[PDB]
Amino acid sequence: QVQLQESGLRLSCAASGTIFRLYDMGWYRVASITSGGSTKYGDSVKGRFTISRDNAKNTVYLQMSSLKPEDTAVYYCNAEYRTGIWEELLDGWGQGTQVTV
Amino acid sequence: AFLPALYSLLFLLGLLGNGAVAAVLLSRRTALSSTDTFLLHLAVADTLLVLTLPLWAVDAAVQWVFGSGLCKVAGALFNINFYAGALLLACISFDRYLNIVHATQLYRRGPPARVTLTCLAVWGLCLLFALPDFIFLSAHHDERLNATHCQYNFPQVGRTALRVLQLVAGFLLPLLVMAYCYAHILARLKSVRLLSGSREKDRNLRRITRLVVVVVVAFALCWTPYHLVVLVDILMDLGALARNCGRESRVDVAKSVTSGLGYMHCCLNPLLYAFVGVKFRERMW
Ligand SMILES: CCCCCCCC/C=C/CCCCCCCC(=O)OC[C@H](COP(=O)(O)OCC[N+](C)(C)C)OC(=O)CCCCCCC/C=C/CCCCCCCC
Ligand SMILES: CCOc1ccc(-n2c([C@@H](C)N(Cc3cccnc3)C(=O)Cc3ccc(OC(F)(F)F)cc3)nc3ncccc3c2=O)cc1
Ligand SMILES: CCCCCCCCCCCCCC(=O)OC[C@@H](O)COP(=O)(O)OCC[N+](C)(C)C
Ligand SMILES: CC(C)CCC[C@@H](C)[C@H]1CC[C@H]2[C@@H]3CC=C4C[C@@H](O)CC[C@]4(C)[C@H]3CC[C@]12C
Repeated sequence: QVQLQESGLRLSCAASGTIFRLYDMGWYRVASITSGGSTKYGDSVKGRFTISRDNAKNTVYLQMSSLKPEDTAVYYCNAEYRTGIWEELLDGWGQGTQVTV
Repeated sequence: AFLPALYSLLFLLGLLGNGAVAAVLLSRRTALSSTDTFLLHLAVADTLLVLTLPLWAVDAAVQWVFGSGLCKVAGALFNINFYAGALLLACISFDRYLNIVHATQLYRRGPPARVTLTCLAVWGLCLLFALPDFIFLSAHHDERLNATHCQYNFPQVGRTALRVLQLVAGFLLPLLVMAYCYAHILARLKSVRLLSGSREKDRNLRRITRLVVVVVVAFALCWTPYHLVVLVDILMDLGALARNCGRESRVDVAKSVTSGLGYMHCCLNPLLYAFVGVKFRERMW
């Protein structure tokens, strides 16, 4: 299979292995960016956060500003990928990250 | 006596394989899919061709003591095999192209009569390309060769026309349809997050397309060299390149070997179907 290693106040999630293509990425506890660049957020988020994707290096980023105590949780990165042109689309999770304030 | 032994071995292997495939396919009748019907018709054509191998095994040792109707039938079957294979493969490729690209299903929501009548149409259109073989191909008896080999009688002027017809139609037209359909399938399949609207149907469609493309590749690889040799013969007859005996004694053995490959494909098909399609053996035994 393939791996998904996260980072530590900027979140960077990377993927490596035998991947034919990456399709979707995002963060969970809320923010998901597709392969074409379209970004989606929750209905309760009025542009507080921002998500950017770097398809060349297969990395997804999450920018967080004006942090609040209610955001103290554990965040996991998710990705969708296909290991071959004739194979099935399947998704994998990451280990997770801990935010300590 | 190597050739009779080889012909008998191929006859046995092809008969067993194609009989097993046809029996397991007809076991679950009235529930086949379009690809299943097309593959069944390919199996029927292959077993119908390989059913003539003992005649050539006898001809390899003793002369052609069979008459003339058998000769006409054998030649017609040899031509019909590679006509029907190409045309049915083109039909299945067009079906796959439509399903992948336009998200339209002709043989699924429509009656099974829709694919039954196109199979009948391709069978008739293949018979109407081998009618000239029925008109010709009598059993001869030449001097310096005390034998009754099978050959052609019609004038050399008509040989070029028939060869051009066979080559042009049954090689170029299916090849163009193949190239267009498969280029579009690859373009619309290498960049799409999810075909159809779910995931199980997506992977099923990918698997079926893989099986179809491997079958098409096997058929093309087995049958292309004979058409190249016929093309070389056509060009050397017109005058593009010389008719030197050193260029004829070579195309003779080339024709022999390429026809042998075309015969071997008829027994190569079912084991390829079983090995790649592991699920086929699961429902077989
Ligand atoms: C440019 C297109 C615009 C319209 C073109 C109009 C016609 C142009 C004339 C074509 C000449 C150029 C040929 C290349 C064109 C690109 C399309 C292509 O390249 O396609 C064509 C191939 C070959 O045509 P044909 O063999 O049907 O000849 C038919 C002969 N007759 C009838 C005896 C069977 O058709 C195939 O199916 C190839 C499929 C395999 C290649 C992709 C494989 C992708 C997956 C990789 C691994 C797959 C593993 C399983 C496959 C087994 C190992 C390969
Ligand atoms: C495995 C079976 O292989 C065959 C079977 C039949 C023929 N076949 C032949 C035989 C006699 N034919 C000549 C020929 C004519 C037109 C097209 N192809 C071949 C051969 O070269 C036989 C042969 C096969 C393999 C050989 O290997 C080698 F290694 F020994 F070289 C040698 C000879 N005649 C025909 N006539 C009229 C109509 C149909 C045929 C018809 O089909 C050719 C192949
Ligand atoms: C309902 C009446 C359909 C009768 C059959 C129509 C023609 C079928 C034979 C055409 C063969 C032409 C050679 C070739 O390579 O064809 C490649 C494609 O055109 C094959 O088309 P098909 O999928 O058989 O066409 C489907 C016909 N429909 C659309 C009327 C259902
Ligand atoms: C020169 C001659 C021998 C060429 C072949 C002619 C005969 C044998 C062919 C032509 C039409 C063919 C039929 C066309 C369609 C079908 C329906 C299919 O579900 C089973 C096979 C079956 C029933 C075929 C059997 C073989 C057949 C009858």
